[PDB]
Amino acid sequence: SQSNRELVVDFLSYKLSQKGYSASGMAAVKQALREAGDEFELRYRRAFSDLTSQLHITPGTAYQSFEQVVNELFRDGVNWGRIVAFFSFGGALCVESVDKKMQVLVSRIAAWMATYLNDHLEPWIQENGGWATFVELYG
Ligand SMILES: O=C(Nc1nc2ccccc2s1)c1cccc2c1CN(c1ccc(-c3cnn(Cc4ccncc4)c3)c(C(=O)O)n1)CC2
Repeated sequence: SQSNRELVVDFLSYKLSQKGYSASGMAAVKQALREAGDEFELRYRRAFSDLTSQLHITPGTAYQSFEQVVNELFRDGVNWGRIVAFFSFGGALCVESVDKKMQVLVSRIAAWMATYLNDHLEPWIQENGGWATFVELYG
């Protein structure tokens, strides 16, 4: 969806700027997701397997290789915290890509995240009250 594409670009731009990199609507959802991603990274991430160690992105990486790694994140179903983890993971892949002088990968990871949201997460998001419900719970 257009709104999910906008949330992805917003979150990735926020994370790249936060990590010392140049980063060239639904304001309440964007702010709640930016803050939840920060809280996820500070307080919950280290408990889980580091998914960046399973996906080494290069200009030869296919969407379906990213899809398989992200499927591990949702192995036991979807919840708001695992969706935040997903955005945080995309953020980390972007920062790594810019670090290794592979700027082309930032827009590819953004497209991959939008595809993954469309294919696997949007039905759950709608069923669970939409991004407006995410804001009531975590905003
Ligand atoms: O995420 C993973 N690895 C990553 N590596 C990197 C590397 C770089 C950057 C980012 C990442 S993420 C991972 C890997 C393998 C398996 C699994 C996970 C994540 N899991 C999670 C993730 C969050 C919650 C949860 C649920 N609620 N919360 C709290 C809340 C809610 C809203 N916002 C923030 C925190 C938190 C739960 C859970 O308990 O169900 N499980 C599910 C199983």
